[PDB]
Amino acid sequence: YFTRVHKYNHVPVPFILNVGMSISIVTSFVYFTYTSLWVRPEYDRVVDPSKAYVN
Amino acid sequence: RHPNYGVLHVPFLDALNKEALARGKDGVNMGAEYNLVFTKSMADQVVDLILDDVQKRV
Repeated sequence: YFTRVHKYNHVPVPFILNVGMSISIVTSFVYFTYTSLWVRPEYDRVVDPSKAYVN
Repeated sequence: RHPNYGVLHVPFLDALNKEALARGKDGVNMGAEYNLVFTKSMADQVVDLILDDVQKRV
């Protein structure tokens, strides 16, 4: 017998656990991709051509 | 070619253009060529010879 074929041993995920895991993973990915690639304020530039100095 | 951070740098010739226009002189040409003929050395030599003659026969 091939006892690990698709038709055998399917365990559905409870809806509550499915929702909780989905929310957790989506939140984590969104938060990380945001705070890493979007909230990057050290890349600051100032546009002021009058701050040049030539003797 | 990403512009630098901190304080955005101003090209030196732009700064000189602004400076020269502030003092009333003409701005940077950006297209003027060199004086290949009749160089600074030739001009200085001509000045030298006339200065020598005028000083000699003061």
